Amino acid sequence: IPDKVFQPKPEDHEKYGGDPQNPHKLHIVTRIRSTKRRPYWEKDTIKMLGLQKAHSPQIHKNIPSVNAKLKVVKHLIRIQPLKLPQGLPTEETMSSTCLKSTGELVVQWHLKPVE
Amino acid sequence: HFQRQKLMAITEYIPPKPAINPRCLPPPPKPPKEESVRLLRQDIVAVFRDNRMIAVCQNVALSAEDKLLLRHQLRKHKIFIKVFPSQVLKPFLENSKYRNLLPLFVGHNLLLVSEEPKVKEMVRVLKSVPFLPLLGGCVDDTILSRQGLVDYAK
Amino acid sequence: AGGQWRLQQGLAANPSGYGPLTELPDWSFADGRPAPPMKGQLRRKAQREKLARRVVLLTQEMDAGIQAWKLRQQKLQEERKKEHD
Amino acid sequence: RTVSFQAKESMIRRLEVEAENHYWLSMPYMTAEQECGHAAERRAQAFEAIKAAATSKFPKHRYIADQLDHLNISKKWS
RNA sequence: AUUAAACCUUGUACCUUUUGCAUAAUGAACUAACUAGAAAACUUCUAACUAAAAGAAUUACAGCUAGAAACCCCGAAACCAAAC
RNA sequence: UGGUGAUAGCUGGUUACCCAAAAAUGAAUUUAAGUUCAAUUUUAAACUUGCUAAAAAAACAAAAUCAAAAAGUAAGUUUAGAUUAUAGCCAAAAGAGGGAGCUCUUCUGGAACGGAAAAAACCUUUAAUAGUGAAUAAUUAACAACAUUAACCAUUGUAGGCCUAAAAGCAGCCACCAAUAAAGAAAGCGUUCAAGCUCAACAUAAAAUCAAAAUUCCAUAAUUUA
RNA sequence: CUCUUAUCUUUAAUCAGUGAAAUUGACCUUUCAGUGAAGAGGCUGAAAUAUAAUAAUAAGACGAGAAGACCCUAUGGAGCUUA
Ligand code: FES
Repeated sequence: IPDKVFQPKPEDHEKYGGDPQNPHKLHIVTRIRSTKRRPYWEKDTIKMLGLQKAHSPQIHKNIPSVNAKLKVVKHLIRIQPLKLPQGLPTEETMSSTCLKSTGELVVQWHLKPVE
Repeated sequence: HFQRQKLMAITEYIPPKPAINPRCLPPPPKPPKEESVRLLRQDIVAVFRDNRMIAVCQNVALSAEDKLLLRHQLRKHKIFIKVFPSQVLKPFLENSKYRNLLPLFVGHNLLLVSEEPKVKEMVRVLKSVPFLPLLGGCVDDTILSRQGLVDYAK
Repeated sequence: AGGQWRLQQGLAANPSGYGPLTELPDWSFADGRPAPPMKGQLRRKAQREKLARRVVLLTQEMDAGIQAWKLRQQKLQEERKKEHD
Repeated sequence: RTVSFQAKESMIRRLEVEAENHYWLSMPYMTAEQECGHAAERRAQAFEAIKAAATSKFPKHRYIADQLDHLNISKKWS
């Protein structure tokens, strides 16, 4: 596959809402398919990545080695950029953290409807 | 496989829909007209200018060679059967001395072109066959009927 | 059904995900004494807290790598500017 | 076998999702140089624990209490 | 399951054998009894004693003594001896 | 009758439960229903990197082999003892015999309780627990063709030269001009030969890139409320 | 035989007495088409269908069967005889 596939365009950035500068640090990956009937190399990568259970949240760094590994298993995973509206959680708030489906990890859970 | 068949359908190109079909389009500009036919203009222009009165009689399926003989027969009468295809006859009025004789030159009919006021010679031609519809002669390039021709052929 | 709409509103596609219905206690004493925390809720809290610690560690490690990267480029810079005699 | 309309849409969705994966994999936050050695310390520590655990096998001890406790089987009412 | 025995719904007898398959093929009227894994030379393990061990014959520069731990059933065509 | 429970690599049968690991390469064999050797697996011991990945450089010709550092990750090497397994099936790729299809060699995958009609081999599916909960995956159905060609007429030279009896546009054979408004020295017809049927001639019409075999039919139906 | 018919006996059917054999996984034991290995009472899809009985016929399922029949082979065995 040509490298142009992984070279983004200005329109692509708008569609996916990703800024070319300050790229997202952490990837959110969940397995949505089975590795049965797949070649051994595909099976090995999934086990190494820890995505044994489907729909299992995993925190991984957006680094070339992880990026290379994720590309191999791209079709079996969903990639979402992590967002920290309130910043990194503190030690005291480590028990109050909650990750939303939108990709935002709130450090304080107030048990109030967003509405 | 079923999945492979799905790919084939996906390759089908998606064409956009035009706003209006060509037949139902608003009247668009069309290519300019061109006079191809141009040669025939000179031939009719010269003969009509030369001959003031043009007796007219719808040809009764006459053969081409007969016209050659009739041309010589009129040469005895000092007249000529100079006729040309009628598709280029209609644009004659468009580019000629007159522009208003189009209704008179409706249909394809024999044109008897005479420049001299030899009435007896012209009528003798009429005496050959009267049954074909003889519209009349435009004496002095003026609209005349068959009876009008007689009233003004004098 | 309705998972797509729930995602559109920002809620979990499956109502059994993150929500007051699942997270909140399901009962309390008639006397008013609060009920003990649910074992599943406590179990779920532990995993969420553990994942948060991993996020902090990964970010801290990435921060160190970013700084240590620049630090390695500062050693090259000072190495270039050298003289003797 | 003519393709059902539902199947075509499902395949399109998978391709579209994979396209998003491509974009988010198109912006590596850390360059190649930064990655080198960033996790070296952690990996070294982890292997040391692995070696210690792996080489900890040995036969288990035997205690007098086990033999002596068997005599309690004869306990009865006074 | 059910208010309800039957209706509605679900479900291609068993062993053996074939390919990890039988809509193949073998065997079975049923009841009761009877009907097929057996050996310690060495090793591991459990202990006694220790440059010694073993109640004679053995082994030994940690060995030696004791204990425990193991390997089916039925069925030929035949072959030979001695009588009838 | 006894030897005799003869022998039988052959046929058949061979009686409780639970947990863990777990079959299908190379070499030789009267060998391919078995056995030995390598390789695996396995137990014990010694102590440390291993697997995936891996830039550039070569090697070849002008994504694997090799393997810096990483990274993702937890096994690996050596020593000692020891066997069992060593026969698939089908699908799908790459070749070679070949020309259908087959016959092989090599790589890849599989063993639903879901789906494709029933469906070992295809698709969705990480194990298995109770509950009259919930979100989803695959999922036998699908929605005739045309963008030069439609009306009218057909005269004269020369029946032009050619073996043709004769062949005149029209048996052969020719080159290939004129008049005319328009006539092809002829386009298909007709042809004892020609007369003769039209097509092109001129006048006058009107147009403008492929689709959706023999028992007995076999769900029933169904074009528009977002 | 054309061209079959009639009568009598045996069998047959009824009453009463006595009373086997091969066989047998269980069967609440249907038809059409499909599927499959030539192949379906038991699968797939249609159809038919009060319960229980009673009396008749042997064409086909290229019916089911045996170590039946014939010919030939073996750088197969084994046995026997030798000049
Ligand atoms: S709608 Fe038919 S030509 Fe315009």
